[PDB]
Amino acid sequence: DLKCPTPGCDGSGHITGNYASHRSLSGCPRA
DNA sequence: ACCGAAAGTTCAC
DNA sequence: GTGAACTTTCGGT
Repeated sequence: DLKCPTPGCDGSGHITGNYASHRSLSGCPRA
């Protein structure tokens, strides 16, 4: 999507640290 | 069984 | 090569 489906998730970050910014449920920093 | 979240390659610059 | 990006797999309900 154009942004993570998670309301509280901004998308600028990651859990493991494989991305700096994303727009999916691929390791949402703030889920 | 279904679903939210964690997870690394990939096309584009 | 680096940079922003997603569906898959796993855990949870």
